[PDB]
Amino acid sequence: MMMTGTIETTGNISAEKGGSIILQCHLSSTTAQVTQVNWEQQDQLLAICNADLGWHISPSFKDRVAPGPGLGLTLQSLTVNDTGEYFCIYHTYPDGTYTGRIFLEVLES
Repeated sequence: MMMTGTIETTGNISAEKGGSIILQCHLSSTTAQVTQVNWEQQDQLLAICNADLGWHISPSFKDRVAPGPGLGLTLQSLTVNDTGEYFCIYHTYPDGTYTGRIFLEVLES
C-alpha cells in the first residue's frame, strides 16, 4: 500500500486577455501535513504561504496575482505574456515535496 500520494490540479487553461482565472492544486492519497505552498514559474516565486509567513506575494505582482481560494491563486488582467507553465509546490511532512504543473495559454481572439 502506498503511504505517499499525488498532487492534482485545476487543469490546463485556455483563456482570453483581460479575464481572471483560478489556479489550484490539492494532495491526494496521502495523510501528510502540508507545511508550505509555493507558486512558481521557472526561476520565479509568485507566492508563498506557510504558518509563519502567512501569504506573501511580491509587490511587483500585487495587481496580477491574488491569494486563494484556499492554497490556490487567482490571476487577474490576463495578458498573452502570462502564457506558460505554473507550478504549485507543496512541502509536506513526512512525505516531502510534491510538485504539480498547470499550463496556461492566453489568447487574443
